[PDB]
Parts: sequence; C-alpha cells; structure tokens
Amino acid sequence: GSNSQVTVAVRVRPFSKREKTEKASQVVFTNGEEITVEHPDMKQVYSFIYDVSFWSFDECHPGYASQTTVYETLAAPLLDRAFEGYNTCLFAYGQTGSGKSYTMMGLNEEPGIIPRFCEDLFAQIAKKQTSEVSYHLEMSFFEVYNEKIHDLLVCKGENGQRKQPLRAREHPVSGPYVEGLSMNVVSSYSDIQSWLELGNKQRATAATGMNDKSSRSHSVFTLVMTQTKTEVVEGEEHDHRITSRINLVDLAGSERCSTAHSSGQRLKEGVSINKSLLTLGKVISALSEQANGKRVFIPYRESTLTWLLKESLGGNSKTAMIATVSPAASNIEETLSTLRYATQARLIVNIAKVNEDMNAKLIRELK
Amino acid sequence: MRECISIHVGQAGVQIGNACWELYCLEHGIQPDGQMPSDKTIGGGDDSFNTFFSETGAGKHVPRAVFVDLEPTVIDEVRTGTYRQLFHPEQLITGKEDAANNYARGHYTIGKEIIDLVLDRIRKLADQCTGLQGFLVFHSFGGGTGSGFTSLLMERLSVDYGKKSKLEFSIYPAPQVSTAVVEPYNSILTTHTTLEHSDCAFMVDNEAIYDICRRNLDIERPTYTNLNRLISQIVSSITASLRFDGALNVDLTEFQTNLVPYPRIHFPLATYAPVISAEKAYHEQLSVAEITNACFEPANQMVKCDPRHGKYMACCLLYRGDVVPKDVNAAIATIKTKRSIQFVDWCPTGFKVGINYQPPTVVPGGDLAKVQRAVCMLSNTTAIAEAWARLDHKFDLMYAKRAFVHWYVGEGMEEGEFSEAREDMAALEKDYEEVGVDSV
Amino acid sequence: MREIVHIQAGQCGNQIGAKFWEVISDEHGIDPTGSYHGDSDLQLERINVYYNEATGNKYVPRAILVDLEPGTMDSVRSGPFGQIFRPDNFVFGQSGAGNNWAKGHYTEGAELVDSVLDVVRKESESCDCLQGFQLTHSLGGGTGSGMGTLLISKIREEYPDRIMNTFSVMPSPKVSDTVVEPYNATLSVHQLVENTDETYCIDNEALYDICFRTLKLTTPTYGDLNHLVSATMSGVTTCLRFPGQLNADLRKLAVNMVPFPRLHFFMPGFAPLTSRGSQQYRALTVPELTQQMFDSKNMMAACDPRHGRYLTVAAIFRGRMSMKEVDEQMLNVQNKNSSYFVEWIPNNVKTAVCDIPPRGLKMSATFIGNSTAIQELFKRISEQFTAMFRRKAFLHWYTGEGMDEMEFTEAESNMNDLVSEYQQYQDAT
Ligand SMILES: CC(=O)O[C@H]1C(=O)[C@@]2(C)[C@H]([C@H](OC(=O)c3ccccc3)[C@]3(O)C[C@H](OC(=O)[C@H](O)[C@@H](NC(=O)c4ccccc4)c4ccccc4)C(C)=C1C3(C)C)[C@]1(OC(C)=O)CO[C@@H]1C[C@@H]2O
Ligand SMILES: Nc1nc2c(ncn2[C@@H]2O[C@H](COP(=O)(O)OP(=O)(O)OP(=O)(O)O)[C@@H](O)[C@H]2O)c(=O)[nH]1
Ligand SMILES: Nc1ncnc2c1ncn2[C@@H]1O[C@H](COP(=O)(O)OP(=O)(O)NP(=O)(O)O)[C@@H](O)[C@H]1O
Ligand SMILES: Nc1nc2c(ncn2[C@@H]2O[C@H](COP(=O)(O)OP(=O)(O)O)[C@@H](O)[C@H]2O)c(=O)[nH]1
Ligand SMILES: [Mg+2]
Ligand SMILES: [Mg+2]
Repeated sequence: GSNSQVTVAVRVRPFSKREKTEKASQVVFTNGEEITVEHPDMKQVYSFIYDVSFWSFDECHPGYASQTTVYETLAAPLLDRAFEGYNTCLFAYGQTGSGKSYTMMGLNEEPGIIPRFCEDLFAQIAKKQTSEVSYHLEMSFFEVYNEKIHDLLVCKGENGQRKQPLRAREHPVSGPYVEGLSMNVVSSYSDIQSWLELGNKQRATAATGMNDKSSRSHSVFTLVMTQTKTEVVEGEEHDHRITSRINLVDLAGSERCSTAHSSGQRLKEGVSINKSLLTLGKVISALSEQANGKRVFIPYRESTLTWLLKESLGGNSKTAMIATVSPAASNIEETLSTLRYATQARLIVNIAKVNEDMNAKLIRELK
Repeated sequence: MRECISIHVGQAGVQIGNACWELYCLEHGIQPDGQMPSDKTIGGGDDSFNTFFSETGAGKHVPRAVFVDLEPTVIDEVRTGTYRQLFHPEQLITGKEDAANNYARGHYTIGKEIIDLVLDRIRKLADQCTGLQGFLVFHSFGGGTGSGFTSLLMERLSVDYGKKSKLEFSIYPAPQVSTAVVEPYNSILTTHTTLEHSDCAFMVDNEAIYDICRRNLDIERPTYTNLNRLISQIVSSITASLRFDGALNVDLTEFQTNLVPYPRIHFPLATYAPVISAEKAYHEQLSVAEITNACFEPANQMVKCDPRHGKYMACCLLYRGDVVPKDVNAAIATIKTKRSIQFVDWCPTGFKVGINYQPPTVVPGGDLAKVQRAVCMLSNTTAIAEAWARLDHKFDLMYAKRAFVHWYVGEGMEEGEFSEAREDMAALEKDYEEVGVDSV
Repeated sequence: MREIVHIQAGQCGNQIGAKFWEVISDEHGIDPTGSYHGDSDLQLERINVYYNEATGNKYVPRAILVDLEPGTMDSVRSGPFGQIFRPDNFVFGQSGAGNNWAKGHYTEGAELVDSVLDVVRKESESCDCLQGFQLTHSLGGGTGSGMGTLLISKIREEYPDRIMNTFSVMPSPKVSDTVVEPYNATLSVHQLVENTDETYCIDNEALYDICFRTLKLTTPTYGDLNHLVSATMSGVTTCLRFPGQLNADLRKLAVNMVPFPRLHFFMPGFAPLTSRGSQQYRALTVPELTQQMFDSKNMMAACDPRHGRYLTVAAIFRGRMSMKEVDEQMLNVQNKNSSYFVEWIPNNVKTAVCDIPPRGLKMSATFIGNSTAIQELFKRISEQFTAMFRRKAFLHWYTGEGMDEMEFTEAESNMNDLVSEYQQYQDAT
C-alpha cells in the first residue's frame, strides 16, 4: 500500500420553508470552487478550499450539482478502487436539515449515492461476468441509537420492545466488528432495493422544529465484494481472491435544544448524537495532527460509531466525506464548524492496500 | 453450609483417618462417644462444624467419612476401639480377601461386588449436604486397593458428580524404601487413570517424614502412629478455612486453580515447617519469617525431591494462629530475592496466601509441641519429574522380562494396558519438561 | 435528597463495609442497635443519605451485602455492628467463585444477580432523589470482580444518569495473594473503564507502608488497614451530610477531575496521620495537612506521582479554616512543583471545606488525584498478563466456564489503550 488522502467534498443545500418564512440572508458564496462566508458582522469573509465544491443552491445557475453529478464525482472512483480490491468509506457530516439523508439515499424520485453505487456496481459486474472471475456480494445495514447497535435488516417481532441490541467486539486482526449481524447475500439491485426499503422503514426517525423527518440514529451500509479469480496453475485453481469492503455512513445532526424544541426521548437521543459527534471531531483533529508528525492518541474507544468505523477514518481504506451546509445566516456557526472539520479532514491520510488474503499461504510470500 | 466428604481407602488411608478424626474431634470439642458437652453447657452452636461432622437430635455428632477396604483386620481395630461409638456402622469392609498388591484384583475382580455399596453410602452423605465443596480421598500407591479401587471409584464419581473437586492425599512410592516388589506397576497404572479425573493429588513420601522425624523431633525409632499425626496436620491446615474464622480463607476450589496451571500437572508437594519438639519449642522465636523459609528448605520437604533441580510454578501458603499479614509479605518478598528459588517466567506472581485465627492443637500422647503459629506449603514443582522417571526406569527394567505380569493377567488385564500406561507415563515427563522451559 | 446506595462484594468489601458503618455510625451517633445516642442536631439533619428510618426512632443502613460464600456474611452478623443491617439485604449463595472471574460473572453470579438487583430497586425507589451508587470490592478475586462488575454493567443500563463511585483494591506489585490476580484484573478494568464515573484505586502495599512508616504501627491487621479506607470513603461524601462554606457533591468532583471519560482512575489519600506520641510535636493547620497530602508516602495507590504529572486533583477539607490558607497553599504547590502538573490546564486543583470535623479531630483533609503515574498499575498487569496468556497458563479454568480467548485479548488492548492516553500527557509540550 501507499499513502492516500481523504477526499473531502462540500454541498450547499437550498433555502427551506423555515429559512424562507423567517426570511434570512444568503451568506454562503462559491468563488468558482472556493467556498466563502460573509459574516453579518462583516469583520471579515472566510474562505475555505476543498478538493470539490458543489452548489445545489440554485436550480438554474451554471454549476448546478445534481445527484447524478455528485455520484459521478465522488462515488464512482470509490467503485473503481473497490474493483481494484481496496476498501472504501464514504461518510456524511453536517447539521440538522443539511441533506445527509438525501445525498446518500435520496427520495424515490431522486435516488442517492447508495442506490446509484449499488446499481452501477452490479451492472459493471454483469458486464464483466466472465468465467475468469466469480463475484459474490454480501451486505449489512446497521444503526447506532443511544450508543446501542441495532440491525435494520431484521424484522421486529410481535411487540414494541423488539430493538434487540447487539454488541461490538474486537477481532485481533480484522479489527472491530458487530456480533450477531445478519449479513445477507446480494444477487442484484432489486434485492438491494427491497432490503434497503425495509431498513429505512425500521430506522429511527422523528419530526422536530428544524425537520419533519430527521434521523435519530447513525446508519452504516456495508458491502463485502469478493472476487475469486481463475488462473492457470499446475494444481488447484481459484486461489486468487480479493475481498473489498464498502462502507457508506449517514450520520445524525448537531441540533441545539432550542430551535428543535424537545423534551424526553427526543432530548436524550439528541444528547447521545451530540456526544458521538464530539468524539468524531476529536478523532478528526487527532488524525490531522498525526499528519503533521506529532505524537497523538486517537480516541476511537470513546464511542461505538468511531469504534466500528476505526479502520475507515484512518486505518486501511480509501476514505471520503461529504459535508452539508445551509446558505442562511441562522446556521452560520454550525456551518463554520462543519467547514473547519471538513478542511482539517483533508490533511488526513490512510494506508490503503489491496486485500489479497494470501498471507502465509503462498502468494503474498511469493510477492 | 459448606461441606467436604472424606473417603478413606486401604490400610494407608484408614490409619490416617484414625489420626485425622482424633484431631478434628479434639479441636472442636467432641468426645469419642459423639457428644459435645460444650453445647450442653453453652446452649448450642455450630462448634461441631458441619463441614466434617453431621448432627443428630440426641447431641451425637457423626463424621462425614467413609472407610473402605478389603481387609477386615484393619477396620476391626475401629469397630472395637476407642472410636466405635462415633462412626456409622456402615464402614463398607469386604468379607473376602485382599488384592495382594494387584491393580487388576482391586480394579475389577474384587473391586466389583463392593463398589456399588460404596457409591450409595457416598450418595446418602451427599444428599444430606446443602452445597457440597468437594471430596478428600486418602490412598497409597503400591497396593491394589489404594491403586485399583481408588481408580475405579474416581471414575464413577467423575460421572455422577463431575464438577466437584476431587482431591487426593497419596503416599508416593519411595526410591529406596519400599514394602513391595510391585509398587511401580501399581503406581504407573494408577496415574494413567486418575490423571483425567482428579484435580489435585498431593503427594507424600514416607522416607522424608522418617528423616524429618529424626533431624527435628529427635525420634530414631518411629512408627506409623507418628508419621500420620503429622499428615493429619497437613489436612487440617487445608480444611481449617471451612471450619474456623479467619481473614483470608482458602476454600477447596482455590487450591484447584492457583496450583494447577494445566490439567495434567496437578501433582504438588506438601510440607509443614514448625516440626519442633517440646524441648526445642523453647529457644525458638517461631516467626513467620523463620517458619516460611523452612518450607522451602529441601530437608523439610515431605517428598524426596530436590526443588533446586527444578522450578516452582505455583505455591500456596496456609498460615495459622497469631499471624499478621505484613509479616507474610515481608517473607514472600525475601524468598523472591533469593536465587536458589527459581520460578517460571510465566508466573511472576507465583504465590497465594491463607490465614486463619484458630491455632493448631496438641494431640496428647504425641511428639509435636504447642506452637502458636503454623504453615502448610503446597508447591507445584517441575522437580517431581525426577521421581516419575525413577519409577519408570524401575518399570522398564522388570517389565522387559514380563516379571510379575501373570498375577495381573490372571485377574483380568491385557498386556497392552502396561505399555499404554507406560506411554502415558512417558508423556507427562515431557509436559513437565516443556512447561519449565523459558519462553522467547 | 442526596442518597447513596452501598453495595459490598466479596471478602474484602464486606470486611471494609463492616468497618465503614462502624465509622459513620460513630459520626452520626447511631449505636449497634440502630438507636440514637448523640449530642448534636447535625447528626440527624441529613441522616437520610446513608441510613433510612424505622419504627422506634431507629436507623437502618442502605447496605446490600453480596457474596457467594456464607462464611464471611456470618462473620459480619456476629460482629459488633452486624445487628443493624436488614436481614433481607444479606444476599448470598453457595459454590463460591474459587478466585475465578468467570464463576462470578457467568455461571454462579448469573444465577444470583437478579436477587441482588430486586433488593436494589426497593432501596432505590424508596429514595426521594438519588445521587449515585457506591461499591467496595477487590480486584484479583472472583466474587468482588465478576459479581461486582456485573452489577455495575446492569445498574448503568437501569440507572444511567447517576454516579457509580466504585472503591476498588488493585493488585500489589511485589507479593501476590492470588496467583491469577492478572487474569482477573485485566477483565475487570475492561468493564470499569466503560461503566463507572469515578474509581478510587487502592493498593494494600502502600497501606502497609503508611502504617509501618508514618503511624509507626508494628502489628497492623486488616482491621487497621480498612480503618484508613473508611476515612476516605467518608470524606468524599461529607459536604452532602454536613454544611460548609464551600460544598461539593460527588458529581462536582467528577466534572473537575475527569477531563476525558476514560481517565477516571484516582489516587486517594488522607491527612493528618501520626503516631500515638508524635501528635504532641505537631501543630494542625492547613499547611501541615497540605504537606502530607501531596507526599508520595501518603498515597494509597503504590504509585509515585513524581514519575508522572497531575492532571487535576481535589482536596476536601473539614474544619474551621481560612479559605486563603486553602487557596494560597494549593497555589504554592502548583507554582513550586509545576513540572508535576499539566500546562494545558490553568488551575489543576479544586477545593471543598466542611465546617463539621471528624469525631475527635480539630480538622482533617482528604486527597484525590488523577495522575499519569497510574500507568504503573496497568503495565504490570499487562506484562503479567501477556507472560501468562502467551502460554495459556491457568486458562482452562476460564474457558471451561463459557469464555473464549477473544475476551482475554480485548481486555488487554483496552488496558493498553488506557495506558497510552495517560502517556501522551506525561511528557512535556
Ligand atoms: C483525640 C486523639 O488524639 O485520638 C486520636 C489520635 O490520637 C490519632 C492518632 C488517630 C488515631 O489513629 C488510629 O488509631 C488508627 C489506627 C489504624 C488506622 C487508622 C488510624 C485514633 O485511633 C483514631 C481516632 O480517629 C477518630 O476518632 C475519627 O473520628 C475517625 N473515626 C474513628 O476513629 C472511629 C473508628 C471506629 C469507631 C469509632 C471511631 C474518623 C476518621 C475519618 C472520618 C471520620 C472519623 C482518633 C480521633 C484518635 C485515635 C482514637 C487515637 C488518627 O487516626 C485517624 C484515621 O484519624 C491518627 O491520626 C488521626 C488523629 C490522631 O492522629
Ligand atoms: N504413611 C503411611 N503409609 C502406610 C501406612 N500403612 C501402610 N502404608 C503404606 O502402604 C504401602 C503399601 O501398600 P498398602 O497401603 O498396604 O496397600 P493397600 O492400599 O492397603 O491395599 P492392600 O495392601 O491390598 O490392603 C506402603 O508404601 C506403606 O508405606 C501408614 O500407616 N502410614
Ligand atoms: N438539494 C436539495 N434540493 C432540495 N431540497 C433538498 C436538497 N437537499 C436537501 N433537501 C431537503 O432537505 C430535507 C431534509 O434533508 P435530510 O436528508 O433529512 O437532511 P439530514 O442531514 O438527513 N437531517 P438529519 O436527519 O438530522 O441528518 C428534505 O425534506 C429535502 O427536501
Ligand atoms: N484491605 C483488605 N484487603 C483484603 C481483605 N480481605 C481480603 N482482601 C484482599 O482481597 C484479595 C483477594 O480477593 P477476595 O476478597 O478473596 O475475592 P473473593 O474471594 O472473590 O471475595 C486480596 O488481594 C486481599 O488483599 C481485608 O480485610 N482488607
Ligand atoms: Mg438525517
Ligand atoms: Mg491390606
């Protein structure tokens, strides 16, 4: 393997009914590809640079970045690396009502990165479905809710108390994993769609002040893609095997407990989300400081999300993130925090390698 | 209440049973007729502690023990002796011949027709127990009943009971001293069978006690009524935690863990440091530091095996009486500063402690002194391989010519059961070798 | 309105707790039958913290005793203060753990824990406003470790927004008392790190050194060692029971002391301690207490602060005092010994002063410290652990009770990762 950096992208969503009703001023502007922010105080205008910038604010202007465009700019390269045998990770970040549960999954009329990636992967595999390489796909779809793990592809029993919790455990080599996760086999995009629909029907959502359907649980969508390649060997064939993992992550939002006025369960889950995001920010800052040659420890273990995504934020995977921000003045502080974490995520690098899985058999040694 | 069952097998165990129950009855306050006037004057109590003595309504306390044999001539000293009115008349003693120093005769031939009756009277004593801790088996390698019947019985108990600790207190055959020309055969066949069932088999050698009685107690002409009181003190020092109050009480299950790293190396050695006559009971301080170092002194080991030719894997210390813990930690620190005491690298702790408040008593008519402190050291050493090899070499010399084999085949035994057993004895000697090797 | 549930586990906790109630009762004036024979009124103004009330103006403690060997529970009942406990709160069984963590966690403790918690729900739901919990147990054994950490894991899920202030005896460096202390301690820390909020680490080797060096005691028994720990368990919770100029509950300590959620392992202390003669040659004042408290010979942890750095410490004073004497002396420590303190925390000290001293002392003071030295209690176990695990020393006693090698490995990495979090602040910056 060799060093590769985390691909950071940004997306400015358009005004919503709330920012229109309580009429607010546009503050986010794109200077070509830079993203600029003109504070109402007018002390200065901040300017942030990113590997990619997307302007889905307008629906007319040259620069309109639609869902297919976001796909063909971010997700297709990860599919290339997955076919190359690398693990890949993509995760969303942002505050409430920024469009993280839209960019990734999308609506029934404007699908997101998840359906586009799955369909494109299956189609490329069918195109390349020669007798040389036999392909296999497995999937899982789990969530995190008040620091508890839940399986989304497991239909709840005949009760309300059915969110049967699992637990995380560290395999000494493969790293963290979830015990009891119903991995399911994937033939094609239709079955993927059915499973995903069942999952999103099971996921924890709720209405609030700043969203009618907000996600109160982090979501991880994992694919395991196995290529068993045929080769002319003097003995038994089909030893060449490449196993690659794709991990797509829809996180929850910051949510100050004033705008999104809540009480009880809404508040409790709002607190847990906030703590998870704090730990994530600490991890990102620590990896950025690692990239500058200092000595730092990464608090992976302070939360289940970072624990189960340890090998992706750093570790061994081609990683990318999509920051989501609103263009209004009422969300200026959260926009700036998100943009700062995004830009200091760019300095992260991770050592991704091809997962040959032939250590101490013959082939990694022959290499 | 926590309870233990004391099984006694053969002449070597019964004569130790008479010595143990002479001691247990004295400590708690029981007269040989089962009575305890202390509760008649006090108004009741658990002084007749239910771990070893069960109670009836007339004030009689019966011991939880069973006294098996095939000779009548040993038990009938009990049924006619001082303690006849203490033991249940069910002593399970066979009106037939003995095994004649034969494993095959005690294991199968005249071990059956008896075993079912022995296994029931054990069942009766266990159904009267509200939480059983384990067994305590007393036998001796060298005979048919202590080898055969003890290997028959421990097999049945691993089936019916299974999870209960099954401990052995065994007379190891000595290298030079011996009372039979076929001790090795009966000893190596035993370990082939008990090694899968027993959990910790403490070993003693009669030759070392003969020497311990000479140097320290100054007894040049001892008998078996002197060795066995000193063995009775080892058992009491073990079972005191279940009977009396203390600060650190070591139950049975804790010996089974700290001292047994791997399942097949459960062959530790015992000793007792303050073996002091009445005259030398004065002129001595008898501190924890003086008593503790003596437990490592090779002369005071109860098995003829130089520990300096090996390494200690685990060691359990059982203090008694006016013993303060700070004096113990000073001692165990002083032992780890020495270099004649070489531990394994995979047991940097090495030690365990137990402390009781009930001092040892003095059996009248004896030789031991009234000491206020006492220690029982239980050590797992790699040195004991040198004794296994010495026995195996005796086995290979006289087996090559198939000497004394027809007495075994004539009772039902295949020739290959020797060889199979021999292979088992040649493995264990490699396991004690491998585990004692320093890691990378 | 600020109540504490006290659980005791194993032989070490119960022989401490029996000494703990023999100390609090002498403070609040309760006698061994539960009756009141005190002098002042403050002893009863806040008796509701530890003790409940009963019919004839008696007072019963919120004490839940746990074990798997009845031998020690009986030793408490026959003692002087055994008669005040609630007999329905003596929960026990048989078939003791055998110094096996698995037995206390998985096999024998699983069949008894439901009987323990049902008692807790009674004592808890009878509270007007619960503050937290309090456990006294010993790592190194089975009962205190397996059945102890189990209750912690079950109680957090049931009562998550409260404090679990665990008092815990750690293994010693030099002389063991159980051969498999390392196997059990690695697994307990794997649970404590995630399911506790403040954990006071005590080592018996340093308690002996306190008693032999300072107190000049020649024959100290376990009844004397626990006479020190009870004194620390009582200072943490004084500004709840009695008034003062500057008060501090349990939560106030955890905030100021735990900057990151895993580093909640503390090094306690107590001042002033002297011999039965030397008190005529000392004078008690805030400086003379401050010196003992920051002296490495006074710590109960067997781990020298001077090989590390203090992240944040606490000093719970008791008696009529000047706050200038307190605020100034905690400052002088920081500016003199700054290298043993952190640069990225401006003030590394908090304070709390109660106005009601101990039964016979003009003043007293407690110390609590979070230190990077505490690695040394964890590297020892880890190095002891890997030397034993690398060859599977005493392992079949743990696998045969429903465990796998995977769990021993997890507990090592979590212990090793807790070490590194302390190391990254040890060095300068
Ligand atoms: C008046 C006087 O001079 O007697 C003191 C005394 O001389 C010294 C030696 C006491 C004494 O110290 C000890 O004897 C001792 C022995 C083993 C372990 C720990 C202590 C004292 O026994 C200890 C005892 O401590 C108390 O009374 C506190 O109230 C203490 N509670 C108990 O001691 C106690 C224990 C069981 C039953 C009843 C009371 C306490 C500690 C913390 C919080 C609240 C209360 C006191 C004052 C003294 C003696 C009696 C000599 C000191 O002890 C403590 C912990 O305070 C040692 O330094 C303090 C104060 C004095 O120096
Ligand atoms: N320590 C000790 N050993 C004894 C005693 N009596 C016999 N032995 C030992 O017993 C061994 C001989 O075998 P036995 O014990 O007599 O055989 P057994 O178990 O009685 O079986 P049988 O001889 O057939 O009755 C020798 O090593 C003796 O030292 C005794 O009173 N004390
Ligand atoms: N490019 C866009 N154009 C129009 N509407 C958009 C766009 N992006 C997002 N939205 C709107 O955003 C709303 C909520 O977006 P959503 O996907 O829930 O963001 P979110 O980050 O998932 N909120 P949360 O659940 O707290 O994470 C939807 O009702 C969409 O109509
Ligand atoms: N300080 C103190 N420690 C004790 C006491 N009794 C036992 N211990 C400690 O407990 C540890 C052994 O654990 P143990 O209590 O036996 O666990 P358990 O058998 O499962 O209850 C040892 O390290 C002892 O030092 C006591 O009275 N005081
Ligand atoms: Mg969402
Ligand atoms: Mg005989």
